[PDB]
Formats: sequence, structure tokens, C-alpha cells
Amino acid sequence: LWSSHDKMLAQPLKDSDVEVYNIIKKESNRQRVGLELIASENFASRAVLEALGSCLNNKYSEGYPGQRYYGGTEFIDELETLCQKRALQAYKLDPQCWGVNVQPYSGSPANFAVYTALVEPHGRIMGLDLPDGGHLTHGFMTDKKKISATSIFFESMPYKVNPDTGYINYDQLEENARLFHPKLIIAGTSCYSRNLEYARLRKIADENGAYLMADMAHISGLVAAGVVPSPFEHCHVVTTTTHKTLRGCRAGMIFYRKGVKSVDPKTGKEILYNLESLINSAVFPGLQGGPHNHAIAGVAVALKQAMTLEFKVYQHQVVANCRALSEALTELGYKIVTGGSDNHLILVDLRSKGTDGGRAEKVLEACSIACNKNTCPGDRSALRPSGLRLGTPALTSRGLLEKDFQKVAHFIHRGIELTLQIQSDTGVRATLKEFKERLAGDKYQAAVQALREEVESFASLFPLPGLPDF
Amino acid sequence: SSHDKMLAQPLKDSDVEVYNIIKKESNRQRVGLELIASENFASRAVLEALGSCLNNKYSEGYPGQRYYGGTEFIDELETLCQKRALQAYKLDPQCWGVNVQPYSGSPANFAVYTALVEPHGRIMGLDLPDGGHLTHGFMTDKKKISATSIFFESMPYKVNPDTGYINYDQLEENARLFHPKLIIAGTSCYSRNLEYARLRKIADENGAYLMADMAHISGLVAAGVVPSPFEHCHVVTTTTHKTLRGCRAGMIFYRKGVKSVDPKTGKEILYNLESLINSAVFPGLQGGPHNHAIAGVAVALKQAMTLEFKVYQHQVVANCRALSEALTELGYKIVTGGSDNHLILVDLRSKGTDGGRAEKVLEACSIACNKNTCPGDRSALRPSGLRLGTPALTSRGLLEKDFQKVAHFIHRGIELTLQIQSDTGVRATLKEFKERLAGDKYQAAVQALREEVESFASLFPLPGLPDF
Amino acid sequence: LWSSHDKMLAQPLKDSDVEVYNIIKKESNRQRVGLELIASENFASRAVLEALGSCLNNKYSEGYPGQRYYGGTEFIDELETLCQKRALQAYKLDPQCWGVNVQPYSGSPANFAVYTALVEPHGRIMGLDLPDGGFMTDKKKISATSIFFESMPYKVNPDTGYINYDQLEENARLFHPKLIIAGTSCYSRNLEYARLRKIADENGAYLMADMAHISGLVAAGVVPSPFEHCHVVTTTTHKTLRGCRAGMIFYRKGVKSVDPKTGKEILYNLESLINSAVFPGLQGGPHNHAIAGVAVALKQAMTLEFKVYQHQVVANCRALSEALTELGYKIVTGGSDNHLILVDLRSKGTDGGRAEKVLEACSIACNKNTCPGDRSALRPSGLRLGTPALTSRGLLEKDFQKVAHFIHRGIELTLQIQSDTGVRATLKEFKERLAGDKYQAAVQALREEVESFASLFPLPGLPDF
Amino acid sequence: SSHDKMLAQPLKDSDVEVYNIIKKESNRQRVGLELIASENFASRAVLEALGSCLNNKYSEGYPGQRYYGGTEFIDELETLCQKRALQAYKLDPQCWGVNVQPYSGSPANFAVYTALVEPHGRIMGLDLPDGGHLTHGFMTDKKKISATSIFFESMPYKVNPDTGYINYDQLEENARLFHPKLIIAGTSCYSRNLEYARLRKIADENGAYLMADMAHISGLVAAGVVPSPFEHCHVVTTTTHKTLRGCRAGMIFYRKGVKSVDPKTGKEILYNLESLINSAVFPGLQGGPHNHAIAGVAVALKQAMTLEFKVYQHQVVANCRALSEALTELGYKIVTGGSDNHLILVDLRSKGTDGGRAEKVLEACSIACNKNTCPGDRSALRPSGLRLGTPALTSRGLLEKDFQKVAHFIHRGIELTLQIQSDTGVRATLKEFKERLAGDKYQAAVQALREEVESFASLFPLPGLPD
Ligand SMILES: *Cc1c(COP(=O)(O)O)cnc(C)c1O
Ligand SMILES: *Cc1c(COP(=O)(O)O)cnc(C)c1O
Ligand SMILES: *Cc1c(COP(=O)(O)O)cnc(C)c1O
Repeated sequence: LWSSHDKMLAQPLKDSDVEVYNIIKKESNRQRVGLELIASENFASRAVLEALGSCLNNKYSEGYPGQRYYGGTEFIDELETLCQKRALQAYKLDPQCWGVNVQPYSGSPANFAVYTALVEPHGRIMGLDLPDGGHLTHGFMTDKKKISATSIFFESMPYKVNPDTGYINYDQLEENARLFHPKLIIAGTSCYSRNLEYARLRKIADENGAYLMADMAHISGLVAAGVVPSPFEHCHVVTTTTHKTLRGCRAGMIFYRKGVKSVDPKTGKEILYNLESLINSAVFPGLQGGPHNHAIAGVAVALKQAMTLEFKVYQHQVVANCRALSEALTELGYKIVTGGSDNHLILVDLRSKGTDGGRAEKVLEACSIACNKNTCPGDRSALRPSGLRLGTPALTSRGLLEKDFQKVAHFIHRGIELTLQIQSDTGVRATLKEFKERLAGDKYQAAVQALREEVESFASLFPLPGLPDF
Repeated sequence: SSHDKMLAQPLKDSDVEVYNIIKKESNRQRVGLELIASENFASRAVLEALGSCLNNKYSEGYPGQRYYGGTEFIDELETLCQKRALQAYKLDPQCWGVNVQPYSGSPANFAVYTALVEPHGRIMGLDLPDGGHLTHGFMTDKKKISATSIFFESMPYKVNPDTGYINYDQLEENARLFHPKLIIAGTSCYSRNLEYARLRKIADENGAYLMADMAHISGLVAAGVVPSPFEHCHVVTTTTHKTLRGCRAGMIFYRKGVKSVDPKTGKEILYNLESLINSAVFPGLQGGPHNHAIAGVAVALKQAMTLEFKVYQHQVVANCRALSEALTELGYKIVTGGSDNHLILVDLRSKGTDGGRAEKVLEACSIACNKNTCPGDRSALRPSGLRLGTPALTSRGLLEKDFQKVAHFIHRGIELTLQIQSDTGVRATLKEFKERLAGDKYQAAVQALREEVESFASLFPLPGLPDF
Repeated sequence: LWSSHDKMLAQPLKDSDVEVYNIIKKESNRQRVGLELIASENFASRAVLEALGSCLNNKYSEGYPGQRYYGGTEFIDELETLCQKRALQAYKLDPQCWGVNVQPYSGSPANFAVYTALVEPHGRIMGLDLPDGGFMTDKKKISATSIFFESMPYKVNPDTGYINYDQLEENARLFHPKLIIAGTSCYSRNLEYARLRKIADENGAYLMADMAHISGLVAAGVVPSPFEHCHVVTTTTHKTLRGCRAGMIFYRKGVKSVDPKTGKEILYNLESLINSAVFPGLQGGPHNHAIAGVAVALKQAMTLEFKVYQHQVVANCRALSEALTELGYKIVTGGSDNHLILVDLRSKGTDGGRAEKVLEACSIACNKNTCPGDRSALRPSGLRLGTPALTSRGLLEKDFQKVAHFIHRGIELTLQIQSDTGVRATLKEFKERLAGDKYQAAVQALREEVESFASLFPLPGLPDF
Repeated sequence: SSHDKMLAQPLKDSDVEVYNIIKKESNRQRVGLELIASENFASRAVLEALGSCLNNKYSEGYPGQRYYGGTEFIDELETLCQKRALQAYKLDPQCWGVNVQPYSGSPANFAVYTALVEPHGRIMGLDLPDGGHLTHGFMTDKKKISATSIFFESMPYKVNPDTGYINYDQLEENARLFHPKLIIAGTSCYSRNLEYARLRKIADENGAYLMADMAHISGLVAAGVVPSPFEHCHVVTTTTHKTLRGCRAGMIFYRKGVKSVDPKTGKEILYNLESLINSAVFPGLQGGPHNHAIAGVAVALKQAMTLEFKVYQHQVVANCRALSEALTELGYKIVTGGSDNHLILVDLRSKGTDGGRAEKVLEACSIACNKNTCPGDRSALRPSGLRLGTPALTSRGLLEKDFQKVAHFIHRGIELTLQIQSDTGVRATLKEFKERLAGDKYQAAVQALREEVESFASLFPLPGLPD
């Protein structure tokens, strides 16, 4: 009846479902007294959380503003226009010579859409390899079979970097591009701790009449603050994610050039760009249908908050804390790839000690500390990584400082010593299973318990931003 | 304390533009009239579970082989969601697999395609102009539009124009020549149902797989009023925002176990679709799964197991039948005789007007609706069918008398449409009709109708946020 | 030392190598005293034989006339132009609205070139199936045409034996093909090119015809000419024209259609596409000897001799069919207007193969069939005979009657052999015991019998060889 | 009796224009000079076996699975040709298989590609403007020309311009990033030699196959002067019209035997390329085989087994060395400082004359030659190299004593083209060049040169059917 219907769709989750409520409570309690060092995570603001749970979920609309398939979408069109304006003004771009689109759901759909729109199906692709700081959506083909969709539906030839210097090689890149004849140059970055020469990439792309593509998903806030040079001056298409350093919901953005490309030497006809129409026809209904209106408000609020001086101060503090942490780690006796790191994520190398990344990451996880393992440029033993990638994208937002980061570095050093002790006790010839079994030792259990208790007591002082009342 | 104030600033103090936009949208949705089958309201539990700390967690991978560390809570939540989804449709636990990683229907369909189709092979589905979804396949002569036609070779069949029933002998005789590899069973606008037994028999005779799409009738299958397609099907795709009243996500149901026995050696052939379906989603097409969407889907699915959901579905179908008979009593006939589902395809061929004019005039008087190509239509750029449904109306608390009053309102609206049609002209074009739709008397009439429907619907509450 | 080798270098083949010489002599003696009924073979005159062994086998001139890559190729260009003119005039085709290409080496290369020129990689092609007078199954893939391009064949009505245009219309409207193939190898009835042209114009696709079996019939004027409706027509010059193994491609030229909106006229682009796909697409240097042979063959076929030969072929075919029906033998569909005939023996006890083997063992070459309906994996169920093969020697009505009598005697002997071994016998057991003495001497007589019938007529070809 | 005079009629009585054309071609080839490295005259036995009753026989299938009956005589010739091909290059019978069904090199290569590399695969071959064949792979950013680049993906590698040798150091590094399925070891001229050891090593390390195209040096491989690549490559394709003094045909050599052993299971892995090539050849891109071509290649391989073939090859190498030293003595420079095979590539960049102008001038003075791109050029539009050879001259009877005279004639022609270029202009077009070729100031020179070369070439005989 009417009374039973009210208590069904208008009842809080605290008493309706106690399983999901307890799960969320436990997750919040774990993330409140735990230190996170993942270079691809960050806490969102309360405004984004409130905008995500708005009433926009009960609105299924299709089409772009002006040619909507359904009716009564005036507010949706206004919100989309406001979001596009905020996205175009956040990076200080010209609306007449640039375009933005927030229709894709995440980074993968946006990349697949831009591909299907400009990759020329059954063509050739050229991007950075995966082990030398590259993404999976940038081509991953093996000798036996392919895994990534881009490698299954298209042909891609990745290039490696110098294992000694550590920088991306550019001399052989031009020859490989001239001998391969590609149609799109990808410069994705996943673990690279240095910058890239966009001028040479644009020159190589123009030499063969191809296009240049670069994704700023890993470096999104620094580009808006002014710490990292903006790549909107040499690339044709730019994609990014708003769930890394932008402090927003999971969404995708696509930037393209709109205007004249070249001039005709015969008479002088201006060749207009043919990327906006292709991207629009491929993102919808070429790949997906009805977009997510609940994330538009969140991404708009995030883009608006990123324009304030607080965002710039936060980015400056992030880079300062990153430099301090790198210097502290190098002072203890650890080797860092390329010396330092201009970005926030660093690539720590542990090959000098002889311990792989698997056991180190497992122990660091056991001591209530997050981290991600990766391979080093020129690693012979591909089965056991020797790199422990770190990042501080969310620690600064809680209140971490120089002394706090120094204490965290000391804790990491203690964990490394514990890993070395466990490895020497179990032997080097042993496999990973032996290390996992030896980790449960009485002495090792007491040591990891004391370490986790100390790190929890030290991290419990900093607050946890999020949604109150629970 | 600027950093702490910015990260905790309310929505009303951070940005007022988005707040005012959300308020206006909520008000318009509260006082209005919705008759679209795709539109449906959501509960408050899913809205509260969507926006939480789950967005801060980012860990990609299947339970048991996670790439990151310390994700036992996410694994437990995923296992609970899978168990709930398996126990909802009363499926076999050790013979069916559920996947919730896809973001929506399109990514799930693309994953299933890249997993069990072998690109550039054979594909047979339903035609788009004859009523269907664009993801099922759309290939023309000018240029390809849908990804199914760009990455695969689609070969859809036609439907009967007079009887309106799905033909079978044509596809039966064409499958022996085209040699399809995967059969599609999904329609976006169809009054009748589909015979899954014949489709399964054809798939077994030709040696291929079969997939179904019951998104529109999702809720209808959760109650038990529509024959479950899991009896003679292999792959099933279904969203959670058409009838289930949940967040935007997808559900992929697949069969696991033994397929056939050897004729001589008698060796069982174990299924191998699990590995392919898993590799297609991650790390094949998607990366980090959305934990908030999974939690919302789990809540919306668990809240539909009680008798309340069954009573709601029964009342929905009863009210839909009552509304259909009430509208037909005035003379507006329904194509294909009747409709056993919660959607109706109204046709106004005898009136003379098409579907575009009716949709525009209805949208002008705050009446949600949508057009669609009816069986036997020649004007493809301007169809003549109107898709109507009442899934959200019954969810608000509307009764029989209220629906009768709504029917009277729709009758007055149709009278206004006939008036503007006779005043504009029988030979008027599109632009002329759109510019002449606005009239003094017509403006006053639509204003009075809007005020009346708003005052009548204001007494009914709105689920989700409390008066927000 | 070098002087002694120069003498043997220019020595005849009879003194250089005796093995191949004896092999050629034995093959000639066997084909002279033996008679065949194959429809895919025909004796060639000495003109093409002398032209193939000319000095043109050493010249290497790549490219088309006017765009050659080497120098001193005026004679090659003149010969190619003469061959093109002869081919264009052999079918009364206007040179301003029709083309010709003799670069391909056979029918398969020309067909593949036309396919890659009109159908882009991984395109849609519509053609006739292999069993119903003609290829891709649901298990494996053999034909390269189906490997590089997805093809959807259409079925025909098995009751009346005609192409189902009603179903073909909807099939082409739903599948939306690009190139419709109009060719067959066993279909005795004719084809309606008007319906195919209308379907191609409605769906916006192209039409391709294959007249390799009637290459000569269209030249004489017996069967209708498919050039009035088809766009691209390809054929060979080694089945009916009595020439060498080669191929010819004919394409349309001029204005395709007029657009009232723009006001201009669209011109054909078949010439450029074919020129770019043939060379250097999949072929290198053209065989000048083959061009000279086909040129002299087309020149000799321009006189009334070819027409009277085709008329005599039709008359001999009708006489043979009448003689076969008189002896008590059923003919499938009662013959047709072409030269090939399908003799049915299902009512005698053996559908096919069993009698064909014994016939081949008695100096009587025949061919099987692929008509629908087979108990085993693949049964012929029909004997295909070719009249243009034996008429090239100078046979007449009485000659065909004697051949029919010999065939009847052979069929009776085969029936007796199969009845002596039984019906439950397999193929290997039947082929092993096929050398039974009880009939050996018998067939022996029949053998010399046909021999006495072959030595009386002269065998065409090159003298002294 | 009309059929008697119709079929049994000589070519001279039936046709006249074709007879006159053949006579003119024979007369031009008799008093004309031949220098193309891809042209040669076959023996009289090949021409005699080409035209016979074999052209009237048709049978589709392979020996043992013939679809038509009465083919017992064809199986004998087939096995005889197979045995001759297996014993020509001294190959093991139970270890290698031969195939002579393809018509030419292009269909054979296409069948090998379709049988080894899956459609839309990845292959690596020599680039066309760097000494590679067109059938190996060629494509640009605008469109495609070759069929290999259309139906498959090919990645060509350039050649080192300073050293003049193939940049093998880049192939090993590019194979790990491109992951090819078949390595194409072919070339157009390549005056130098190759090393199949490292190529086979890289091929087995990358898990791919090796297809060597030795059609240009086939005869050399049959003489032992060039290392045979059979003991190092998997598939070997060749022809019989470029060399061996035979007709236009093809020949494929595939490996059949034990590839490798597996210690885990304990069985032995056997080769399977035989079935693949048999299925790709028929029914593949061709239909019925040509018996005349099979008989011609068989008689050619049989005639090449005597000492005459070795003597001819030695004389060809000696003639090539004499021509190279004579051309270098005049003042011309040769690529890589000499040559190893019979063919040579002369460079004229130091002179200042394009390859097209020199080629046209030589062709106008009754001298055969063909231009080609020189290693180090910016493009292939205006080549600067000229490919020369002496197979026909050696087969006719030319000795080393006449090479000095032909070199002097070539030098005179070069001086004439230099004067013409200096008279026409700095950037004169082809129209003005061809117009000035017959100018009053140059008509006497070209006329005297043509008369001299004609009188010098009309002395040696020409092998072939007399009259
Ligand atoms: C971290 C990252 C992502 C994250 O994956 P999503 O599923 O898109 O959230 C995507 N793209 C790039 C380049 C990344 O670095
Ligand atoms: C709505 C729908 C889907 C889901 O499509 P999305 O745009 O991804 O939500 C799938 N199939 C049918 C028939 C649908 O109506
Ligand atoms: C000249 C040549 C051929 C000749 O055969 P085609 O099929 O006509 O190309 C084959 N291969 C190579 C390497 C050649 O130089």
C-alpha cells in the first residue's frame, strides 16, 4: 500500500541493509587509520560526493545539446554547456581553436572512441611500450597472442627506452616511424618520472602527415597549476581522467583542435579540421549511448574548485613533499631512477639490495602500507620486478608535512630491512610461496604487528576528508 | 584552515550554479508528467550508497588475483553481490556466472562481442528500422555507424509488416547459408515476445552461441510474470536502470559446465566461455571497476527480493493494462492488437498526423514521450509510432482513479493536438508546424493543463532525497 | 671445349633427351588411338603451337603499351594493340565504350584481379555455389576468394532448376553486396541477365559475368551475348576457341549515370582499376607467346569456319542425344541448347563412378558430375559428355551413332561386372577385382574396336610431332 | 574437306601480320645488343617441348589424387621433373620437397605467403627503392601498390648507403618490436653476397620462418660459386626464365622432416609446410597445371646437370669481372668497389647524368640497359644507377676480348649523352632531350654508333629454332 511503498524507496540504508552499511563502515575505518601511497588514488571533496548522489540519475537523455533525441532536456543542455565552458577555461584555452567533450565514461572509453574516430581501422599505431612507463590501452602485442583490444583489432609497434640513461630514445624513433608509416603517435606515460619533448614528437608526426596523441591522466593537476608544461601546444588530441589528481569523480575528457590545419598552395583554401565531427560520431552512438549525468555535476565542481589558488598551493605542497621524500629516500642509501622526479610519482629501484618487488610489496602491504610494484628499464628477470613505485597524491591533502614524510621514509626503510631479513632467512633460491609462508613467522608477525600499530597511531592524528554522519 | 574548509565545504557554499540547476531539475521532475519506459525513479538507499568513501578506493582485478594489496573488503562485497545476483533470478549457483564489471549495456555487449565472436566473422541480429537497439547492429550503404558494423559483419532479418510477428522461416533458411557465429535476441520496441526455444534449436543446429537482452523487461523477469530466457540461452545482458530502479551498470549472465558429450568416446566438453568473458572485460577493455556502482546495484537487487517488488510489478502490469484499455475506449487503437509488456506502441495512421508532430506537441505541454518506427512505415526520417509506458508513474503511488484522471488529461491534450493540426494545415511541413505550434489560446490551454497536473501530482511524494 | 657444347646446345630434343621424347610420343599415340568425351578439352591448331615456340619467349617487356619501363619494345606494343583490336572486334564491341585486357595468365588470376580491383579487402561478394553448377563451408575454408573476402552464396529452386530471383532480391537487399558473380559450369539452362542487372542497379552493386564455358558460343551467335547488360565480363581462350591457356577481361567505358542535381556526368573507372590491379598487382612480365597464340586464334575464328563449326557441334550434340535416347537411356532435363549433356544411369544400378572407371580403363575418357543428391560423401550420379572434343577430328552422324553403340556395350559390360561382384561391395574392393579375366578379353576387343575407329580419322595438331 | 585446310595450315599462310612481327623481332634481336641482367635465350629443346600435344591435356590435382582418369602418363613426367629438381641442387629426397605447379614467381610467392603467414599478418622484406623486388613488399603513406601490402602488413628495411651492405644491425632490433611471421630474404640486384647463418638464427629466435628468393642467382647456386641457402632457409623460391636457360616457370623448395624434439612429452615434431603449400597451390590461386612448362623446366634442369652449365657459369663470372675492370679503367665507379654476381650496378652521380637520360641514349643507339635507384638517393623518381649484365652475350659466344670494345662503345655513348645534356640545358625536360637526340649535331654520331654496333652484333649467331 501507500504506507509500505514509502518505507521501501524512502528508507535510510542504516536499517534497511546492514551488510553494505557495515562494509562501508569497515572500509572507512580502514582507510582512516591507514597510510596510502598509491600514485593513482586521491580523496574527493564533499561537494563531489553530494553532486554524485543528486537526482540526475533518474534522467535518461541522448544526443548533444541542440539535437537531443528526447525532449525536456533544457537543464541537461545548460549543465553540459557550463561543464564544457569550465573545462575550456580551467586550462586557459581558446574556445574558437579548441573543443572539449565529457561524454566518455572513463579513460578507456574515451581512448577507444578517439581511436575509432581517427585510428583508421586496420591501420598502424605507434606508442610507448608498457614496461617502460606505458599504459595497457597503448598497445600490447605478444608473440603468442594479443590481450589488449587495441592490439587485437589494430597493429601497434611499441618502442623501448635506453636502459642506461633511462630517457626515451628519439634518434631511432624517427627511422622507425619512417619505415613503419603509422597514422597516430602515442606518448602515454604510466611510470615515467621525467618530461617529454613534444616539439620533436610534433615534428615527427608532421613529417609523415600523421597525428599526435598525448594523455595527461597521470599529470592533470600539475598542468593546471603551472608546475608541468601544458602539452596543448604541440599535440592534436589530449585525453585525461578526473579521478587521479583533479579530486573528482571517475570521468573522461577529450580535447581536440578546431580550426584551420594548413593552406592550399594552389589557391589558398583553408583546410578545416575534421576531428570534431569524427569524435562526436564515434563517441555516440558509435561506442556508447546514454551518458552519465550524475558525474557531470561532480566533474564541473571539481574543475571549478581547481581554478582557485588553494589548488595551486596544494600542487606546490605536493611537489615539495615529493622532492623532500625523494631526497630523504636517496640519503638512506636507495637508488632512484634518473636521479630525481619532476612529477609526484617516483620509480624507486631496489636492484642494488637484491630483493625483488613482489616480497617487498607483500610485506609493505602486511604492515598496513600501500604501494605498487613495477619493472625497471632493462630488467632481465621479467618474472620478478625490481621496482617499487611510490606516489603522494592524497597524503598532502590530509596534512602530511616534511617531518611526517621523513618518518614515513624511515618506516619504509624499516620495512625494507625486514624484507631483507625474511629473504635471507628463507633463501634467495626459494620462490614467492616460501616467502609468503615465512611471513607468518612468530617473530615476523610480532614485528609487523608493532610496525602496523606504530604507523596506525602516527596516521590517526591526521583527519580524513569525506562524507560525514557515517 | 583553508585546505580543511575547501575539502568540507557544502554544495550550497562551494558552487551555487550547479546547486540551482539541480534544484530546478528536481522541482521539474517532481511536478510533471513522465510516460517514458526508460525513465524510472531510484530509492534512497542506492543514492546514499553511491556517494561514499568507496570512490576513494581504486583496485582493479578479479577477486583472488588482485593487482594491488589489502582489498579483502572489496572481494567480500563483490562475492556478496554475485551471490545476490545468482539468488535473485533463482539460477543455479554452480552452473551460472554473473559479471558486474561492465559500466553499462554498451561496454558489456562490446566485451561479449570481442570475447565470443572472432572479429570479422559472422553476426546476425535484429534490424534497427524494424524496431531494436543500435548496439545490436546497424549497417547501411552510405557509411557504418554502430561499432558492430565497423568491427564485425552484421546480417539482421526483417519482421512481418502486416501481422507484426517476428519471422522465423526466413532466418532459418538464411542461417544455413550465412553461417552465423552468434545469435542476437534483443528488441527495444516490440509488443509481443520472442520464442527462445526455436532460437536455441537453430543455434544448436548451426553450431553457434546465443545471447539475449532483456533490459527493458528486466524487472518483469525478476518478479516472474515473463518467461525467464535462462532456460534455453547461453549469454544474457541486462542493465540496472530500466526497471530494476538502480544505478547505471550492467549484468552479464553466462552458463558454465558441460556442453555436450562425445558420440563415440563419450567425453564431456567443459565450457570455456568463463576465461574469454573475463579476459574481455579486464584487462581487455576496462580497468578499475566502479565500486560505488557495484554497491548500488547490490542494494537495488537485494531490496527487490521481498514481496514488495512482486506486488509492485503486479500493480504496474495491472495499471498498464487499465491505462491501455482506458485510452483505447476513446478510439485510439493499439498496434498488434495488444501488449503484454509495460510498453505500448500507439499509432495514429488514421488521424493523419505522424509521430514527430505528436511527440513535439506532447513535449510542449510537459508530457514525456518518444517516437519510434512502427511496422510497415515508409517515412524513416519521420516515424509514426509512439512508445508509451508507466514504470515511474506507478512507482510514485498513483492509483486507478488517478490514472483515469491522467487519461482524461491525455485526452484533452490529444484534443489540443487535433486542434493545432487542423489549424496549421494537412499539407504543412516540419518547420511550419513547429513555428505555428505556439498560439495564444494554445499557450493558455497548456498553461492551465500544466498547472492542473502539477497541483494534482504535488500531493504525491517523491522517493530518494527528502524534498530535495 | 666450348665449341663442342654449342653444337649440342642447338641440337633437337630427339637427340638431347630421349626420355621426354618417348613420353611425348607415347602420349600422342595414346590420344590419337583413344577417344575422349571431356568438355573442358579441345585440340588446338598448329598456328598457336608454332606461335608459342617462337622467339618471343625470351623478350622481357614489363608494363602496358605507352608506359613501358624498358626500351626497344615497339613490336611488343604493336602486337598487344593488334590483339586488343582483334578481341574488341571478335564480339562486335565498341572500342569507345568497351575495354580489353589480355595480361592475365588464366581464368583464376583474372578473377582474383577483378575481385581485388572491385571488392576492397574483406568485402562482400555474391556468387553461385559449387554443387549447383559452380566456395566456403561451415567447417573449413579452401578457396582463397572466400578467405580474403566474405561471400554469401544463394540457393536455387531444385524442383524447376532455375535461379530464385524472388529470394535473391531480398538476399541482396539485406546483405548489401558489392559485386554479383554470374557464372556457372554445369547449369545447362540459360540465365536472365536482366534481373541481375536490375538487382545490381537497385542495390548499387556491380555485375560480373563468366563466359569461360560459352566463350565460343557467344562468338558464333548461338547463345545470347551477355555484354548488353553485364559490366565486367571475363573468359578464357583454351576451352572452345581452340587456343592456349590465357584469359581476357572486358570492362565497360563511357558515362555510367547522369546526376540531375549536380548536372554533370559520372564516368567509369574500370580501366584504371583493372590496370592498377593486374600490373604490378599480382603479375610481372606478360607471356608474349600466349598473346600471339590467342591473337592468331581469334583471327582464325573471325571467318565463317568458326560459325559452321559451332553449327556442326550443335547438330552432332542433338544427334548424339537422339541416339542415346533411342538406345534406352534417360537424359537429365532432356538436354539443352549447349554442347554438354548429362546422362543419368541411376535406374540402371550404378549412379556414377563405377562405370566411369571401366570406361577410362577401355580408352574412353569421361567426367563425373556434382548434381545434388548423393548417398556417400560425394557421388556423381551423372555422366557428363563433351561433343566439341570429338567433333574437332571430323566426326559425323554415323560416327556419333557408332560411339553411342560403343558406350552402350561398355555400359552393359559395367552392369554385368557390378552384378557379378554384388551391390554390398565397396569401392576399393570393386577397383581391385576390376581386372577380372571373365571380361578382360571382352573389353580388349572393345579397346581395339575404338582403336579401329580412331585410326581412320586424322588427328589435328603440329606435323612431324 | 574445309577442316583439313583450316587446322592443318602453316602460320605463314593463315596469318601474315604476326609472322612479319615475329620476323622483325628476330631481326632486331639478332643485330641488337643485350645487356639486361634478367634476359637470356633458352635452348632449342625448351622451345621444341613448349609447343606439343601437352597443351591439349588438362588434369587438375596432384600425383596420386587426380580428379580425372587416364593420367598415368602425366604422373611419370611429374615424378621425373621432381627427381630432376631434387638432384639438380644436390638435395636429399626424403628431406626436401619440390613444387613446379605455380606459373611464375608472383603466384608462387603469393601462394607461399597465403600458406605460411595468416591473412593480415606481419612480414619483413627488402625495400623496393633499396634493391628489393616489388613482390616482397612496398607501400607508402598515400596508398598501396603491391598486393602483399594490401592483404598483409609489411615492414621494409633500408640499406646502408656508405658501406653499401644491408643494415643487418637494425633488422635484429626491429624484429623484436615488430614480431614478424616470415623473413623474406630477397633482392633485385645486390651485387654483393648475403649471410644466411645470422638470418636463420634470428628467424628461429623470433619463432618465424625464412623464405629465400634466389631467382636471380639460381644458376649460380647450381654451379657452386655462390653458397646455397638450402641448409639455412626453410622455403626457397625461384624461376627458370631469369637463368638456367629455360622457359618461364616457377620452382618452390620446402623442408620436410623433424623440426625439433620435446623433452617434456618425448615425441618428435614433424614438419607440416608440405600440406600447407599443397593446399595453397591447389585449389588456390591457379587451376590446371601447364604440362608444357613442366616439360620445359624438366629438360632445362636435366641439361644443366652436365659440365656445360659449369663452364658457362665460369665464363659468365669471368666476363663480369672483365667488364667491371674495363669500366673501372675508363674512369667510371662501381658500387661497393666491384661485384660478386654476374650482374653489376654502374653509378653516374660523379659524372652528372641522370639514369633516365643515359638509359634513353643507350636505347636510342641500339644498346639495351635499365635504370635503377642507387643506394643513397633521396627518392626513386630520378634514379642514378644502371643495371648491366652479360648472360645473353656469354650464351651467344662473346669473349673477354670483346668486352673492351663494348666498354669503349659505352664510353662513347656516355660522352654523347654528356654533350647532349650540356647542350639541352641544366634542367631540361624529357621532351627537349628526345627532340635533341635526333638533332643535326647528333644524328651523325648516333647513326654511326648504331651502324657500328649493328655490324659488330651481326657476326655472332643467335640460338633458337632455325627459320
Ligand atoms: C591510471 C590511468 C587510468 C585509470 O583507468 P580508468 O579505468 O580510466 O579509470 C586510465 N588511463 C591512464 C593513462 C591512466 O594512467
Ligand atoms: C537501453 C538498452 C541497452 C543499454 O544501453 P545503454 O545505452 O548502454 O544503457 C541495451 N539494450 C537495449 C535493448 C536497451 O534498450
Ligand atoms: C624478375 C623476378 C621475378 C620474375 O617473376 P615474376 O612473377 O614475373 O615477378 C621473380 N622474383 C624476382 C626477385 C625477380 O627479380
